Amino acid sequence: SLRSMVSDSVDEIVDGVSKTTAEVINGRKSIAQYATSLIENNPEPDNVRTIISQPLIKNTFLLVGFGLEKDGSNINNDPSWNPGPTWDPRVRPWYKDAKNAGKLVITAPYADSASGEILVSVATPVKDSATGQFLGSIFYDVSLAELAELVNEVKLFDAGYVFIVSEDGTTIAHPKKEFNGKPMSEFLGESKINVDTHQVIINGKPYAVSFSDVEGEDWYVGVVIDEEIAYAALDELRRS
Amino acid sequence: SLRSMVSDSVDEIVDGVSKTTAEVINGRKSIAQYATSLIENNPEPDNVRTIISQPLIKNTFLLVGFGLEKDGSNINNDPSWNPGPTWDPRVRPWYKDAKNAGKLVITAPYADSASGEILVSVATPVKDSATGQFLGSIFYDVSLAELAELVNEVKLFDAGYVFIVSEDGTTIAHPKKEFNGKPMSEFLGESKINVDTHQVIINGKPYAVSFSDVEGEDWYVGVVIDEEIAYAALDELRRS
Ligand SMILES: [Mg+2]
Ligand SMILES: [Mg+2]
Repeated sequence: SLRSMVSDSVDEIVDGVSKTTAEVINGRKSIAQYATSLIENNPEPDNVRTIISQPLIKNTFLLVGFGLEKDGSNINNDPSWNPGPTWDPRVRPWYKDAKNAGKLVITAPYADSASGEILVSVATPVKDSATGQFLGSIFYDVSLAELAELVNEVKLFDAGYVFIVSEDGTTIAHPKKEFNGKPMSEFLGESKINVDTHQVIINGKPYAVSFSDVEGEDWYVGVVIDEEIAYAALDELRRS
Repeated sequence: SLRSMVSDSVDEIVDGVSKTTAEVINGRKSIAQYATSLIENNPEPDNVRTIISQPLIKNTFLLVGFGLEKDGSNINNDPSWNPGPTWDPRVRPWYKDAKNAGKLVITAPYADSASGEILVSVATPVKDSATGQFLGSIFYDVSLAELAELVNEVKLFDAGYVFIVSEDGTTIAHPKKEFNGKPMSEFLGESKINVDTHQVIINGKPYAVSFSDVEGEDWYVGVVIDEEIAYAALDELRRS
């Protein structure tokens, strides 16, 4: 039926998007781990700068920086980036999340020190190759705007969008940047994830909403699809 | 209509797959360029090995090797790889293509020196940082079998298959590897690319063929579709 067709298509769209999203995030983590491994091999300042200032790194991340435990100094790849004169990398979420985990992690969303923009960072600790002593942490900042734009390149009957959330409904990435880091209830009017496709009313209008898990993080992708438009589009695909 | 649906589907297969193929290939080129730039920064052999032997590089490409202009020595990332005593990288197509171009290129298909398998390589020149002098070339081998599998992940409901050709009709990747590096006429019976959906007769039977360009290489994604199968499957979808 039309309803079963709409429901099955919505299931398929969000399942597909969760696969693409996992690949995007894994690609970012793989680049970050590669750069980190090269830094661990030789963490001399000149080498660090070479590694993090190449086009691949500049294009993949908003900003990359290596903060040192010994003195709270840092080397980063943006001479203009200014978090203020008292900034200490050692007290930042990316630094402590990497130190505490002892391995690559992605932070929860947080506010950038310089811009106030909500982002997440891939974060990695750096160990002495001989002794295993913790030397500091590296962050690789991920634009949530670019992430939302990327995940929304899928065909969604020309009226609908894809978003990403944590297990607890915190918005990781939404086409409207204002929602990043905010509870998904601000745009959905539901606060708990219901994975299975279901109806959500926004401003008197019905939408189909569905979620799918993202492999490698506790995240989920969600879709919000105009029900009127989807039904009409598929009815045209059926009757005529 | 059913007719419009089938014709639109053929167009959408090649358009969508040419976009995803561009993304994948561009990602792999960007990794090759990054490794190349780090090698140019410090081409000492142990540093080169460190750069090319990390899992990111080993998982992205079949094999990576840097051939030197001075003596035809090489540094590669497979200790199980031995090219024989007289193998000279300076006479190989990846080497000459990179030297001629003076920039990152992807080779036409050629036979691997060790395995004989038809493949392509991402290939880059390496310059001396101080003098600008050509030091040699690096290859990053790409599996055509893997590429064929990748472009065929798209839903085709057993109606056909997807393939890749270059501008001159040379097969880059076909599900049946025997066609790789051979003229596409061996499986299509036509040699000239017509991008617009058109009918071809293969063994007395008509098929729909269409192409879409890949941004970044002189490549096209092609599809062959049995409309007898497509029409039946899309009619089933229409009434589901
Ligand atoms: Mg999933
Ligand atoms: Mg092209």
